[PDB]
This record gives sequence, structure tokens and C-alpha cells, in this order.
Amino acid sequence: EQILVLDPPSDLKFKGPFTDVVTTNLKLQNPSDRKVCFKVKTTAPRRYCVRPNSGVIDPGSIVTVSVMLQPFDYDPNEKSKHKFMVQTIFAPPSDMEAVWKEAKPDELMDSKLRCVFEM
Amino acid sequence: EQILVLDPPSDLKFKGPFTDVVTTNLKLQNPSDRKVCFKVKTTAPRRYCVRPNSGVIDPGSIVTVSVMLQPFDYDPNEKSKHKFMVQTIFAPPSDMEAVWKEAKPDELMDSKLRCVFEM
Amino acid sequence: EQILVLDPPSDLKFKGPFTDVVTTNLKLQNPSDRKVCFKVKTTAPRRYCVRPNSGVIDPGSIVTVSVMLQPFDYDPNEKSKHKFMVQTIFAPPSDMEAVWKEAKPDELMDSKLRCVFEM
Amino acid sequence: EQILVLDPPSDLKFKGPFTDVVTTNLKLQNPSDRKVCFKVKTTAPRRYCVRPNSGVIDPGSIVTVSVMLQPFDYDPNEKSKHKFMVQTIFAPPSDMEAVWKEAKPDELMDSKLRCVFEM
Amino acid sequence: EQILVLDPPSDLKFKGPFTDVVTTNLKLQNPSDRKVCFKVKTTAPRRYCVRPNSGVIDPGSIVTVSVMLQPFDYDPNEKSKHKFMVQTIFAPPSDMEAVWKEAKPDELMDSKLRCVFEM
Amino acid sequence: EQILVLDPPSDLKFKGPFTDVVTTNLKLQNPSDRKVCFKVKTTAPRRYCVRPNSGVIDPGSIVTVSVMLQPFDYDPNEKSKHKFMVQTIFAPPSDMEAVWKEAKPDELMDSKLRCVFEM
Amino acid sequence: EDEFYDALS
Amino acid sequence: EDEFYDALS
Amino acid sequence: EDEFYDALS
Amino acid sequence: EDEFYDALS
Amino acid sequence: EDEFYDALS
Amino acid sequence: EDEFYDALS
Repeated sequence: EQILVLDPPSDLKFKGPFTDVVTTNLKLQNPSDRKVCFKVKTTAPRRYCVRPNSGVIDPGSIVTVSVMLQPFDYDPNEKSKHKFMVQTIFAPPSDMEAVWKEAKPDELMDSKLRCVFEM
Repeated sequence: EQILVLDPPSDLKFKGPFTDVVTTNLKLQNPSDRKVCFKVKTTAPRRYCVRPNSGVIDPGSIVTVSVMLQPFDYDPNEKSKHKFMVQTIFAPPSDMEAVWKEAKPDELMDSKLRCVFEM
Repeated sequence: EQILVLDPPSDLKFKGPFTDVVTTNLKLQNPSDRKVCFKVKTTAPRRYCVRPNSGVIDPGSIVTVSVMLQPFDYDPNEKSKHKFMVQTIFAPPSDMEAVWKEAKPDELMDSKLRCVFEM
Repeated sequence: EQILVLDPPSDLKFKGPFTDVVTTNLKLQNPSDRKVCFKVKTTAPRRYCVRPNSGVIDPGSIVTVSVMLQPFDYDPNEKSKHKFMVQTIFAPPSDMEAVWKEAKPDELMDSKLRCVFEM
Repeated sequence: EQILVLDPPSDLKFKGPFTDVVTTNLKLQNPSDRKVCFKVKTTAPRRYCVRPNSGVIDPGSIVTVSVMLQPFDYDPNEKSKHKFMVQTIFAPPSDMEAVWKEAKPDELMDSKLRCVFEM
Repeated sequence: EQILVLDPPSDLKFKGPFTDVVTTNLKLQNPSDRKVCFKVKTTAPRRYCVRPNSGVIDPGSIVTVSVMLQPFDYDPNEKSKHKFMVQTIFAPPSDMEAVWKEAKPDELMDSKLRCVFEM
Repeated sequence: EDEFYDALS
Repeated sequence: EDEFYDALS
Repeated sequence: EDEFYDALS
Repeated sequence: EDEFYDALS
Repeated sequence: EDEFYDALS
Repeated sequence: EDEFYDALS
């Protein structure tokens, strides 16, 4: 199960107009006694900038991730199909590449969030 | 003179309420034929997250910087004294630390922006 | 060790000018008696389109991946730092997402290629 | 009338030698206020890989299609008879099969392109 | 409803070994008082040759379509996901392209066959 | 002399039972630097379907012809007197009728194949 | 699910 | 004249 | 001896 | 169904 | 050193 | 007057 606590836990809302970049924030809280590594993935990678898109969260700490929806012609009739995934693993004791490739599938935790466009 | 073109060029506006993080975007366009390095500074470093706070912009390219005003008790009667500075230098041919320490003050270009809080 | 045979095995060469998209081809041959899954990764994801960026290669078969370098201002004096990784796994017996998340790091095979820009 | 704007609009040029795959790019721009679906067809399906061979283009957006001419013994004296067709329809509100079978012939838009081989 | 009678009506069987081309036959009988046009489609176009892949069947007549499975490394444990579709329309009173494009979707009839590999 | 290489070079084998259509394949490879036109003929035209019964083979290319022996009452004691002929000519620079009638008899190349029925 | 393509000859 | 087929990918 | 005819398709 | 890619920054 | 990301298509 | 500090990310 996911160790991190996400606010919002499951739907990311974005408020228009969308003639400019619209940011929504994702709070990642680590309530646990261990460092936790995270990486953000999306079903629509061209459509968003995510900053940071990965990192490490110290025990007890919180990191707020900025999710930047790129501008587009908004169809108030089309409901978003976009999703995000926050993948996590407890931090091992140099390199973050090496960390993800070494990770056993049993170690990995995911949260998924659905995006929602409101006007 | 500053080589990059900034949108907005001089005032960064932040729209309340401010019970949550409020983001504004700073577009940095490099119209020139040379790579340009940048670093962001502020008079109020505890009050903001800036992502990216530094980087390099390819000739012809554009980077949008996310400026995240941290939550606070907003006094509609206090006008903000906060400022930002975007410092730039033409990119030299490994390490960005080495880049900024080697920079001659004649090489350095600055833009300043004043923050503005609206409701 | 990598099961697929790559032509080219290690450097991908891109011929200018670069005022338009420039494609190079990567041949992925499966000499083995088993299906093989592949995914392509890059150090510079905004700079390239890769088609297909993943798939499955039947025993005996060959797939040619198109690597499309996006247009840019070329500095003949800057040598490319870009790299690609072709990650592979033998094919298991519905869904490719499920396939990658179930992969043990011991099962995974990578090839790395260096990009090279010539005029 | 075709809603998409095509660059090139009418002739696709392929530059030899042809001892390897030769790619040309077809830009499909959607200037309109509606999503547009597209499918590519050819008079010589064994001679070409097209990636993507179909898809959807958001209002305002642009997709560049890669047309990969397969290797062959080139007769500089034979001029190509090959053609391409880009068929389009405005996007309806699940499945792209269902989309094309439901399409009324009055809804369908075509552009034809002639292939051209240069050395 | 499909007007033609197909033998076999729903499963196309192919008998190995598959180190050579393996052909199975599809009989299309037109029991009706009108000419019927037909076109064959597949989910796996690289894997098969179909001869003829389209045509017209006179009232009262029968045409036998040859479905040629291309050679491959056979996995007795993989069951085939391939399907075929025979699409039909009653014959209008020159050109077959113009015939398919003019067709209303209400006019079109499909039969689907699932492929089966036996040894 | 025949320019095409035929596999099989000289006997076409058909494997019973013959209560249904039985197909054998004839591979026609053009090793030369010129297009080659072909037409298939038989001593028993009512007994066979041949697909394609004529066409053109690009330099360096290969076409596989499907030879479909129609059903019949097989006398395992009657040996087949049927023959095929593949006639060929180098391709001239519109109409394939015009091509065969313009052909000088010195230009024409023939291969003959004997049919063989096995059980 | 199934994407059908014109069969080739 | 020209018979168009779905392009392969 | 052998009379060859165009093959039918 | 849903294919997840690494988010870009 | 090198951070690899899923390639986009 | 204004003392500028490196912004934090």
C-alpha cells in the first residue's frame, strides 16, 4: 500500500481559462520513519510540466509538486481522460537511476490520480 | 543589457485567496544565437518556491519558470515590497557552479521584477 | 546481456541541416526463440519523437524504430550529450503496463546508444 | 473540402540513395475549432511504413507523420506512380473502428499526395 | 445482415508446420438476385496475403478466396488473436474506389472470422 | 535462358486428399537489375486457379504465386500429365496487353513445370 | 478493440 | 485508376 | 505435344 | 488500458 | 549521471 | 536597498 499521504488523494483539479498555463498542486507527505523516493508519470506527458517530477522525501516531511497544464483549446464538453501516477519506494542507503532499476516489483507503491478540468 | 525577453517583463502578479499556494509564470525567451544561463533570486526567499530556480536556455528557445507564493495571512492594505531578479550570462562551452564563479561582472545581465498581489 | 541485436549497436548518427526534422533508424532484430518486449528511453525526451517507442518483437523478426530529431539551432562546436536506452525483456504469455511493472530487475536487459550530430 | 492544412500540400519528396530507409515528413495542422481524425492510405502499402498511420488532432494542433520508404533498387528513369491519401473527418464525441464505420461519405475529406523520388 | 454465405462461416483454420506458407480457403457464395462487392480486411496485414483481396460476386455465384499465412516461428502455446473481416455491399450499377467511398454505413455488411492455428 | 529463379525449379507437388482445393506455392525470384514481367500458362486451365496469373517483379524482388488445384476424384494410379509454363520478359518502360503483343519471340523466356500429385 | 486493415494481396 | 490501401505502420 | 493456355485466376 | 509515461519537467 | 526518461512518440 | 538571495526550489 502507498506509504505517502497525498493531498488531494485521487482527483487533480484544474481551473480555467486555459489560454494560459494552469497549475495545480500536489502535496506529498511522508508520515513514516524512513526516506521515501518518488517519481511522477502521466498518460499525457506532452500536456503537462511537473516540477519536481521526482525526488526524495525525508521522514516526517512534505514536498508540494507543481502540475502545470499547458495551454489548449478547452472543450467544456469533453471530459478529461488524463491520469497521473505517483510511484514510490522506500529510500535505499549515489544514483537515482540505479535506485529505480534495482527496485523489486513488490517494493513499489503507486497512487493514481484522475485529472478534472472545471471552469 | 538583458538578452532574454521576459513575459511579464517587470511585474509578477499573484491572484488570491492565499490560504493555498498561488503560482505565477515567468516566460524566459532566448531570441539570440547563443545559449543563455539563468538564475533566479528574491528579496523574500522563505516566501516563494521557484521551479526551475536556474538553468540554460538554448538559442531560440523558451523556458517558463513557475513562481509559487507560499500561503500566508494576506493584508489587502499592505502592498508587496518583494522583488525578483533574473540574472543571466551567455553560456560558456561540466558544471554550473564553476560557471557562475568564473563570470565577470561585465558579463552579467539582470532583470528585476516587482511582485504584485491582487484579489 | 542484451538479447536483441541493434543496428547500429551503439551510436546513432544524425545528418544536418537541422532546420527540419531529421530521422535516423534503429534496427532491432530478435535472433532468439522467444518474443521480446522493448521500450525506448532518452536523456532528452523533448528533443525527439520515437516511433514506435515500445513494442514486441516476434522470434526471428525485426522492427525498425524511427528516431526523429526535432529542429533546432545546431552548434557544430557543441558535441551531443544525448543518449538513448533500449530496454528489453522476454515476453510473458493482455496488457503491457502490467508487463513492465511485474518485470524483476534481473530480467531486464538495456542497450545504450550515444547520439552523434554530423553535417 | 479538406479541413487540415498539409505541409507539403501535394508532393512528397524522397531523397536517395535508397539502399536504406528514407523518411519524409508530412505535417498535418488542424487550424479549426474541432478535433479532427485522420487515416493514411497508399497505393503501394508494401513499399512504405507510416507512423502514425492514423490518429486525432486537437483543435489548434499539429502532428507530423513519418513516411518511411523501404529500401529498393532505384531506377532514376522510372518515375514514381505512388500516391498517398490522408482521409479526415471531424472527431465525434471509445473506439476508432466504430468511428470510421459510422462515417457518412459526405463527412469525409481527402487529400491526395503524389510521391516524388529525387537523387 | 451479411448477404453472402461464407464457408467457413466464422473460424479460419491453418494447419502447420509453418516454416512455409500455409493457405486456407474462404468460400464466398452469393445466394441473392444481385451482384455483391467484397473487400477483405485483417487485424494482422503483414502476416497474410489474401487473393483476391476484393471483388464482385455475380448473383448466384461463388468465389473462393485464398488466405496465405506467411511463415513464422510457431508457438503452440500462443493462441492466435488474428481476425479477418469480409465487408460487403450490393453492387451499384466504372471504379471500385468510387464504390466504397460512396457507400452509406447502413449499406455495409461485415462478417468476422477468427483465425485458428492447429498442428 | 530464364532470368527468374523458380522455387521449385521444375516439379510442382500437390498433397491430397483432393475433396477440397489444394494449394502449392511457386516462388519467383528476380535476381537481375531489371524489372521482369511474367504470365503463367497451363495445359489444364479448367483444373486450376492461379493467383496472380501474371505480374511484374521488381529487380531484386520475389513474388510467390498460389496454384490452386480444384477438387476432383483422385486416381492414385493415374499420373498427372499437367504442366505449367512461366513465361517471362524484361519489363519495358501503361498497358500489359500492349507489352505482351509487342514482345519479339527472341525476348521471351519460358520455364516449364510438371505437376505431381502425392498422398 | 480489433483494428482492421485492408488485407494485402 | 488508383486503388488506395490502409498504410501500414 | 503440350498445348499451353493462359491460367485463370 | 492507460499507458503511463515519465512526466516531463 | 544520465537520467533516462520514456521517449515520446 | 534590496538584498537579493538565491531563490529556493
